[PDB]
Amino acid sequence: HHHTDPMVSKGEELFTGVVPILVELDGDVNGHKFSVSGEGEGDATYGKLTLKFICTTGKLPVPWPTLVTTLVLCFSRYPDHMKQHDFFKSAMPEGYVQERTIFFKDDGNYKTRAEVKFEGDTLVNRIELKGIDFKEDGNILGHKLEYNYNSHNLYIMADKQKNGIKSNFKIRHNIEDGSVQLADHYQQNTPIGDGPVLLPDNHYLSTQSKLSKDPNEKRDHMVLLEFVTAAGITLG
Repeated sequence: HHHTDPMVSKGEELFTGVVPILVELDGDVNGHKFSVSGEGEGDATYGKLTLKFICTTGKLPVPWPTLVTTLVLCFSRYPDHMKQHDFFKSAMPEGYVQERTIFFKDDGNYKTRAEVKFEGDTLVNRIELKGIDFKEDGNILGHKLEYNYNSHNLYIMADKQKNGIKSNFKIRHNIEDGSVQLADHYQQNTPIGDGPVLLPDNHYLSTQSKLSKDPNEKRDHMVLLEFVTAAGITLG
């Protein structure tokens, strides 16, 4: 948190120690309305997130794995030599908008808009999700995805004209028959505040996600362990 750049110091300062997280999603997929509420904690020092999500409207009409990317990259571990490149922390506490279109190959798309900001000491992720053009027989509304996730690298590019970042990446979801469902993500992030942000050189976030269940939980839910580390700029 002792850094030579006071702009870095201000961001690092806010993410020193364990930060409580609240997640709120309102969704509509092919006219199925649903809400998700999430709580847990982030430790940017280790790039570690632990979250439990509950569907507060009853049964989730889509498989949990499809919402992992939607349901907080400000908890990524940036190596010391890369902290000038951390757009996500530099946007805080006023926060950032995260907008995505997710194309499910041979199926529907998700459109998502999220505000990620601090309410007091709490980091909040407030999401609107719209899904259209899904098949009723398909892998998503048909619940044919396995309850698991895989290692994945995001490439991060600056958008100088938007004072933000953009990324374009593929998620592979395991289908129960051994096949895969591809999900093409398009992502843009823009600051909420008017102050300056750090615009990064091209680099990547390495992600690792583990899904589990709370054996005592009767509500429809997901437990999520994520590790996210930045890489791809060398020190020497």
